[PDB]
Amino acid sequence: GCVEVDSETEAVYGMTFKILCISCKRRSETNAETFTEWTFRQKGTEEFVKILRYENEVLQLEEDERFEGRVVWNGSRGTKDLQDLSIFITNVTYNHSGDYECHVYRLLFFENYEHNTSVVKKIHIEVVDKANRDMASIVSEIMMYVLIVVLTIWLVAEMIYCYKKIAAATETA
Amino acid sequence: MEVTVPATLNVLNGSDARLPCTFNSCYTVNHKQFSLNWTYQECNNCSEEMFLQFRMKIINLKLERFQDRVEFSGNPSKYDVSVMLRNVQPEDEGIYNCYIMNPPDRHRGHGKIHLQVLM
Amino acid sequence: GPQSFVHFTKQSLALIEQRIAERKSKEPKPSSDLEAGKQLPFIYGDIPPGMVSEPLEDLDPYYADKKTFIVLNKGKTIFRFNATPALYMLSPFSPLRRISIKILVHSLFSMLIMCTILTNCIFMTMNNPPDWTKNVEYTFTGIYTFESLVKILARGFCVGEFTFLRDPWNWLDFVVIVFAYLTEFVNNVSALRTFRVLRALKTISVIPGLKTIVGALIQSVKKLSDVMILTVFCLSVFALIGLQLFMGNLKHKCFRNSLENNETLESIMNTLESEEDFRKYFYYLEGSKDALLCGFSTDSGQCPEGYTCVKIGRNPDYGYTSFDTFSWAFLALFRLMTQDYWENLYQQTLRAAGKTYMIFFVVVIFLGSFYLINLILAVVAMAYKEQNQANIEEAKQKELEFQQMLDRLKKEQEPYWIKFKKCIYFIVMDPFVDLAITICIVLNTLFMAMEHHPMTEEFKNVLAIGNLVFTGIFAAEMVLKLIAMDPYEYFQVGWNIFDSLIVTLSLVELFLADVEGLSVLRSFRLLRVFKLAKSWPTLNMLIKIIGNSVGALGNLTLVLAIIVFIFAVVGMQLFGKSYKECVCKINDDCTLPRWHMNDFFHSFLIVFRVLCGEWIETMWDCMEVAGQAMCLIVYMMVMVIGNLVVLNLFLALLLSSFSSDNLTAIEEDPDANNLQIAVTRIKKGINYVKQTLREFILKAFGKIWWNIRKTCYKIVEHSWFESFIVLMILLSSGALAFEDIYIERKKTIKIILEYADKIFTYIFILEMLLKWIAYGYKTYFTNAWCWLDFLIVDVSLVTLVANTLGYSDLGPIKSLRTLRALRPLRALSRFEGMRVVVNALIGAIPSIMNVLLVCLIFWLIFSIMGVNLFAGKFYECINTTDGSRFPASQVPNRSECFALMNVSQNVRWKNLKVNFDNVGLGYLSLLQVATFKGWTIIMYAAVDSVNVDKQPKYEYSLYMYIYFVVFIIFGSFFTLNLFIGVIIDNFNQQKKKLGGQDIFMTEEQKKYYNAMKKLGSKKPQKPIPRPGNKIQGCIFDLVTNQAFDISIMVLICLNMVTMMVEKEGQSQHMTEVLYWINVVFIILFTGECVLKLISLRHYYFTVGWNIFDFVVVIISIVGMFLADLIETYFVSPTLFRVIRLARIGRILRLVKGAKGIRTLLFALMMSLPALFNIGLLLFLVMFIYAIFGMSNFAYVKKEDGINDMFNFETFGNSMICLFQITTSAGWDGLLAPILNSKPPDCDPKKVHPGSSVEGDCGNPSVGIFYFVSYIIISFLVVVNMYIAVILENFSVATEESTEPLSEDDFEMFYEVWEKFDPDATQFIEFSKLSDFAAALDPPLLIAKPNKVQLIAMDLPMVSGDRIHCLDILFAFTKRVLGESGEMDSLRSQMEERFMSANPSKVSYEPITTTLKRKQEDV
Ligand SMILES: CC(C)CCC[C@@H](C)[C@H]1CC[C@H]2[C@@H]3CC=C4C[C@@H](OC(=O)CCC(=O)O)CC[C@]4(C)[C@H]3CC[C@]12C
Ligand SMILES: CC(C)CCC[C@@H](C)[C@H]1CC[C@H]2[C@@H]3CC=C4C[C@@H](OC(=O)CCC(=O)O)CC[C@]4(C)[C@H]3CC[C@]12C
Ligand SMILES: CC(C)CCC[C@@H](C)[C@H]1CC[C@H]2[C@@H]3CC=C4C[C@@H](OC(=O)CCC(=O)O)CC[C@]4(C)[C@H]3CC[C@]12C
Ligand SMILES: *[C@@H]1O[C@H](CO)[C@@H](O[C@@H]2O[C@H](CO)[C@@H](O)[C@H](O)[C@H]2NC(C)=O)[C@H](O)[C@H]1NC(C)=O
Ligand SMILES: *[C@@H]1O[C@H](CO)[C@@H](O[C@@H]2O[C@H](CO)[C@@H](O)[C@H](O)[C@H]2NC(C)=O)[C@H](O)[C@H]1NC(C)=O
Ligand SMILES: NC1=N[C@H](O)[C@H]2[C@H]3O[C@]4(O)O[C@@H]([C@@H](O)[C@@]2(N1)[C@@H]4O)[C@]3(O)CO
Ligand SMILES: *[C@@H]1O[C@H](CO)[C@@H](O)[C@H](O)[C@H]1NC(C)=O
Ligand SMILES: *[C@@H]1O[C@H](CO)[C@@H](O)[C@H](O)[C@H]1NC(C)=O
Ligand SMILES: *[C@@H]1O[C@H](CO)[C@@H](O)[C@H](O)[C@H]1NC(C)=O
Ligand SMILES: *[C@@H]1O[C@H](CO)[C@@H](O)[C@H](O)[C@H]1NC(C)=O
Ligand SMILES: *[C@@H]1O[C@H](CO)[C@@H](O)[C@H](O)[C@H]1NC(C)=O
Ligand SMILES: *[C@@H]1O[C@H](CO)[C@@H](O)[C@H](O)[C@H]1NC(C)=O
Repeated sequence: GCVEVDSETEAVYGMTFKILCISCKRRSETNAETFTEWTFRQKGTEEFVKILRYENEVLQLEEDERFEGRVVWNGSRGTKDLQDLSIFITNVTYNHSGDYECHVYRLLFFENYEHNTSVVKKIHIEVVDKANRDMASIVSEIMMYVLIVVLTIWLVAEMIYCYKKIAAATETA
Repeated sequence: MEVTVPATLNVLNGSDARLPCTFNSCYTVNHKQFSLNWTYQECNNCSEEMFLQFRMKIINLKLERFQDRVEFSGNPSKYDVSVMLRNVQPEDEGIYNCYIMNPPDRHRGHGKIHLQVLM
Repeated sequence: GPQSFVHFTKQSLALIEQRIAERKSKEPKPSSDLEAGKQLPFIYGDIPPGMVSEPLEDLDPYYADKKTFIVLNKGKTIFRFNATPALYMLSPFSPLRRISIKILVHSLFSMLIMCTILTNCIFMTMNNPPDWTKNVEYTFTGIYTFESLVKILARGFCVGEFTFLRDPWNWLDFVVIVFAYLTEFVNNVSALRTFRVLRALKTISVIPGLKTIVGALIQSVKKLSDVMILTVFCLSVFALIGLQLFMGNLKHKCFRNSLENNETLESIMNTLESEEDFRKYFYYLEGSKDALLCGFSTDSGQCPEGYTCVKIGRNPDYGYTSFDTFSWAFLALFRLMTQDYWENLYQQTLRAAGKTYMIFFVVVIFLGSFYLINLILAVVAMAYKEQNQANIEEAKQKELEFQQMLDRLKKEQEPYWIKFKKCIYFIVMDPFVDLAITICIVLNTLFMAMEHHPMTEEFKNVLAIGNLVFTGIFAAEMVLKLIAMDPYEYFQVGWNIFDSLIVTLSLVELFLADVEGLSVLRSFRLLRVFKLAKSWPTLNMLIKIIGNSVGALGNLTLVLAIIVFIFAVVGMQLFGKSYKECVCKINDDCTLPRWHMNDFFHSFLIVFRVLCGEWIETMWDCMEVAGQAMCLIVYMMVMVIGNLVVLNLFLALLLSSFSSDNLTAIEEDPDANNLQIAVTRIKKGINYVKQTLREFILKAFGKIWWNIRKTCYKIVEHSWFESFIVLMILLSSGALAFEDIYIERKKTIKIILEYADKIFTYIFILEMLLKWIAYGYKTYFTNAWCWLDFLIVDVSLVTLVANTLGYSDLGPIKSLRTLRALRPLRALSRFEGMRVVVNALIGAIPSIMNVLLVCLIFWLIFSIMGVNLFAGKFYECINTTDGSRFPASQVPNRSECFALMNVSQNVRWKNLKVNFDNVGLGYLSLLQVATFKGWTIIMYAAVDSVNVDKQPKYEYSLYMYIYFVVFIIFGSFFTLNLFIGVIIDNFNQQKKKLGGQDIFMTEEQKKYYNAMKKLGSKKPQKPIPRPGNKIQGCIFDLVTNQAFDISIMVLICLNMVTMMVEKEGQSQHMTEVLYWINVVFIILFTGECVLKLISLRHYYFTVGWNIFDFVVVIISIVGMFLADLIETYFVSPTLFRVIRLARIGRILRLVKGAKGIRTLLFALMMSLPALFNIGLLLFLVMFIYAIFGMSNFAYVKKEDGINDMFNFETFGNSMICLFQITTSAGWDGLLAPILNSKPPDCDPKKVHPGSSVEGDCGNPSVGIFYFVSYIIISFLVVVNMYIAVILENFSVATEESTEPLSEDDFEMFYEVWEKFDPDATQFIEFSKLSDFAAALDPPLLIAKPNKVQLIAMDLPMVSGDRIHCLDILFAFTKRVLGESGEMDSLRSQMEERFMSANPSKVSYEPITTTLKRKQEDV
């Protein structure tokens, strides 16, 4: 079951990073022959230059010294019906901050019909120096601790209330 | 195949003679496969002359004996393969046959009309 | 007059004549027991041998005056006649007429006709008889003419009253004789031969007892009128709804975008007509005959790229599945009502129009299908029970009448071999030998069961020796008893015959070198456990049921059979040739399909299949080959009549058996059960051994704590605490609906839920701690609910600890994580509704388990037989590309299949994946056959079986269909009877225990139920006062006339007929016309409202029906205005149709007049609360199963039933699939893709982009448990419980004639008491009782003679022949009021209020009663 997820937008310097590009098909049962290009412009420029082309089952890499090496296909394996075009950078540098493009060209096959189709996916990547914990996670954890504490305090309070009243009614009889 | 025709058709000389022929074939009429041959013989033991045929479409053979007086007058999709003989002449008297194949229906149909020309 | 027998003479005839004439000139019911056709009363004793079979004078006095004469047979059978000259030609003494009457009532003559009928029936079933059979046909018609004549030559044609044509049954054979001679001289020949099938019907008028049964069936039908009307009404309303919502939706197809030659859609759609053509433009899904559907919404099915959704072409299923016109919509909804292949229509509709409309199907299935079917069941059961209570009453009262008349007749009359035989007979000890042989046979069976397909030679030979030693023991025990008894003694008990047959078959199969299908008898030997007496009560229940089926209710079974035969032969006569000829319509190879009517056998199979609930698919093919009309007529008749007779038989068996066991009495077995004797013996023995071993072993050798407890106990019972906990439960359960295959996309929510899980765990742990502190362990762990919550929180805590510690993903921990799906179970202890339903279900689990066990043994027999017949015979060498079983001309055996695999590529020698390879898969296949879901595929594989490794051939067996027919008849019919029966007999004991109260309603709901039942009252209020303003008075006296309401009703019917005439793509002109007609109708009814509102000024809102009328007027006007407003300002098709839906309200007013439909709908309204609780429980279970599914089957392959939509991937899709199979529809389709678990079927290394899970194979054990458990739970709840609910609410409603009322007139009782008891001692004499009861006024008046009624009231009597005043008072008030429940409630108050006023108990001791005292006198 193909599920179109989207990539992360922050890579940690000096590490490796997997860019996502998942382009499902409308109907899973049809046959396809997918091939894909990727293009990227380093932040601070306006020109999408090609970097890699994955065709058949062999990846072809351009001579962009930013990506000479350091890049490996991590999409689908030996199928010719790719349906997943993620790539994987190794040894992330600072030059890899910019806008990435994932062109998907897919030729569908029918009874007496062949419809080439195209879909483009755009990704924006920023390289940082230290992995920042996402705001959602920190906010959620803080709210969790807060909820735990407030519920505990409510209970303690209720108990002391009912407890003093119960001790009173105990001493009355 | 049930083919409905009048066994005898009596027509006045000079009038138009519709030779009615319908056939009860359950299968739908596929014009790319349906076959009709309308032949004419003078007697039961005489030679048949094909004068109209539905092969893909209506083919009128324009036999000299009929001049240009033969017309198709049916509708195959409605199971009607009738023909029209305009301005009937005495020499038109004889036997006319409607042959019908409606694939994939197995059986071939045959209607036979004895046309008589009255004064 | 035991000696009143007189030959009909001429002089006596003249006497009768003159007598009737004189009486008429001067100017009662006949004795039904002397009616002709019955048997002569024994009081007449034997007949003189000279009087039998001779014209005798009439015995009945009622006919003694009329002109008649009676003749009796040698079987004491009364035969009335007419003494008028037959055709004014023959006297009752004419020799011709004399011998005519002689032979007509002759035993040989009657039997002759039966044999003729039977052999003619046998002849009818040959599709293409040889020529000579024409002579036999002439023989048949000659015999029929002869028998008809001899009857006319006795009773005359119409010249009298007891005449041939008088009995309607003679009309049949009369018109048969007519056809018999019209058909040969004067001449559609396939439609005339069928008419002779009425000769088959002729059996009903010859077999003794069939006329009675068909009369019973007719009387049962005549009571189904209102239900049929209501069914038509609901189907029509829902059909208008469907016509509004889905009109022209099923025409959607995915049309390709890029077209060549500058062509458009129209230029194409009129130039192609063939499958291979439509496959070039529309998208067809690999092996389908229809184009794939689509939709414009976002939740509809998608088209691939290069294909756009468009509305064109024909509907699916040759065009017979559609909501285009009203007739097709009505057909589709009738199909939804009976749930025949509904799931396919369900899927098609949801694909075209979107998932949301699921709501439509939900309501139709619950409110329509389930409700109307149960209504039919209830009415049929009620009619049957009424008529059968009447019949048993008549039988018993006439047996007492026979006793009375018998008493009236009585009062009017007033060497070494022998001693050795006796030395062996010692060992016939019932509690020893019988037990021993029962044990061995059970072992044998188990040993046989171990049979399975791929077997080593060792296992085989071992089994063989086992069947040798068991045969030996059985034969050995046979001959011993054979000699200790001898034939007269031995051959009287049925089981001795059983065992004899068993050992004979065993030995004959022992010697025979050859193997035969007698293995079946081998397997049957297991029936021996039936010889285990009543001790197992349910097995005796099953055998008694079968006996009643072939015993008491035998005539009904026979009728079903005849009916099936008649329908099979009429179908064969009408449709056979058509199937043979125009075959290439319903098949692509011009070969007969799997189901047809070309010969008698397959026709019978089709009829049997229809009765089993599947009728639509065969009908489609029939409609294609024959004409629509004829086919519809035949199948509709079959459907209705066959299902009616099926329900009658089912309910007869059920009711008879269970209510009789309710009514039966002492049945202690003649012989103490050997088992019981032995068990006492073995229990005594084991206790003795216990005591001896015990003896052998002995001889060989401070306040703060209570404050805390009280406080926390005050906490966990406050309302706030429970409400908060329930809120937490709902939140925690809903948080499970988000973990689907798309959770990875939505990252935030993922993290939020991951964190909230910890909060929920902490809260529930705190709650459990408080529970412990407040209740303590002894109070806590003795609750079921607290145990459940403890287990759930335990698994959550374990998942948590492991996770935090860090060794998560340690194998089984990941599997244990899936138990989070149980968290919803914490809601069962919170909602009182689910609690009561669950309680009832648990209370019933014992009985369920007993009947389940009984079924498991019985199914074991069929499973072993199937293993013997079909083990490993289902393999086939198919072409994997298109799934075609290779022709078997090539590839004859398995060896060649492998050769082709070597040579070719896409061929594969595959099994069936649900088969009879062993007893487990045997059980599974039998379940699929018993639910009729999935069977077809199993059966076809079966009838094609050749041998173990040989390639199957097309219908090489063709007769194993018999095996499946038999298994259905027993294991799916009788067992369902027993199942349903025990669960309804148990749901009545639960009801009885709590004082006859609804076991499915909580307290608040019981109060609401009583208050709502108080609505079906008949309290007449005052009609509105006529206003004084004559300008309003005229309108008033007009609006309240009955003609006004009649005219309004016919207006509503006309509006309905107007709504019906809509259809797909009608016209513009017709559209405008219909619009203006709707406008006119709106104006008219608005008019009635206004007029009412000017006459009934403020009384128009005192009737709920008038409120409904006001509401529908408002709604209709708003709908019209808003519809035109939308049509102008905006554009929205779906919304426009949804808003036009409002005009249906004007149709719902039709129920206001139908005084019979209101009753049934009131019953539904009564039952709504219980259905609500059951629906809650069902929804909870559905929720739980959905979460497991999403956890487990989210990644299985897409094979069948699992498709793009209808998968288990999200929560919506899972709930949809679960709702589908709640009615068990197509559950085999869902199960099939789970069962594959090895390559090349699946791949355990699938990648699944966007997820870390690998593989697409499911776990067969998990899936089997899942689906089997689910359909069993659904059957346990939504079927049985629903039925029970409605089967009681319907009764309650249809009791409406209720209220019994009268006032305290007792003062008149005391005014009369003083004149006979002047001293006010509260006592009177028995002699004075006869006149006191004659001095009271009505209704307590007892007229002369009071004595006969006064003694039947068995008043208690005090010493001195005196009776108390309260005794006679209660006796008289009972006579007017009857045996009511308040009658005993009042007496408790009347006796207590007297005990409080008169403490002198000594003067009240009763010594005798009036009924006893009169027996002392006599
Ligand atoms: C009373 C219960 C228990 C059994 C009822 C059985 C009937 C439903 C069967 C027996 C006779 C059958 C009928 C035999 C003859 C005909 C005539 C047939 O019409 C024609 O043959 C027309 C021929 C022509 O037009 O040339 C349509 C089926 C029908 C009604 C059959 C319908 C099904 C029938 C009525
Ligand atoms: C080790 C600590 C942390 C937890 C201890 C929990 C126990 C106190 C709970 C768990 C199992 C419960 C027991 C489950 C079973 C029984 C048997 C029960 O007795 C019977 O059921 C008799 C039935 C019969 O005689 O037919 C008495 C309660 C008792 C001891 C329960 C007492 C409370 C127990 C021991
Ligand atoms: C932890 C896993 C691996 C095993 C779990 C086993 C439990 C499900 C079994 C063992 C003890 C059984 C319990 C023993 C005692 C009871 C109390 C019983 O209720 C009563 O006896 C009420 C008696 C009364 O009211 O007089 C209900 C069944 C129940 C919960 C049993 C339910 C099934 C239990 C919990
Ligand atoms: C599907 O689309 C791709 C991309 O538009 C096609 O690739 C192009 O091929 C043409 C020659 O036919 C080249 O001139 C372009 O430069 C290619 N574009 C790129 C950037 O790849 C591809 O041929 C199409 N596939 C089919 C089967 O038609
Ligand atoms: C399996 O089925 C396919 C399709 O029905 C077969 O392929 C066909 O082979 C015939 C020759 O026998 C050709 O005329 C067709 O054009 C083929 N069709 C397709 C779609 O390929 C195939 O031969 C079958 N396999 C075997 C072993 O018989
Ligand atoms: N009325 C039916 N209910 C079943 O759900 C249907 C499925 O099962 C069955 O055996 O074959 C197909 C169809 O004919 C069925 N008919 C047969 O039962 C089926 O769609 C796939 O098998
Ligand atoms: C992708 O590439 C990396 C680097 O070679 C490799 O280690 C990893 O296993 C690959 N992952 C997948 C999903 O193929
Ligand atoms: C990345 O590459 C640089 C340049 O060679 C090197 O200094 C550094 O150690 C590398 N880091 C990793 C994690 O491989
Ligand atoms: C990074 O890119 C800059 C140009 O923007 C180039 O001058 C530099 O050499 C690059 N560094 C590496 C390590 O490739
Ligand atoms: C097809 O389109 C062309 C436009 O270039 C037009 O000239 C031609 O007539 C069209 N053919 C038909 C059959 O309409
Ligand atoms: C299979 O069929 C072939 C026919 O060519 C035959 O030779 C062979 O013996 C058969 N297999 C068996 C097991 O008999
Ligand atoms: C064909 O199959 C056999 C095994 O049954 C194998 O030994 C042989 O080498 C195979 N030959 C081919 C053509 O692959």
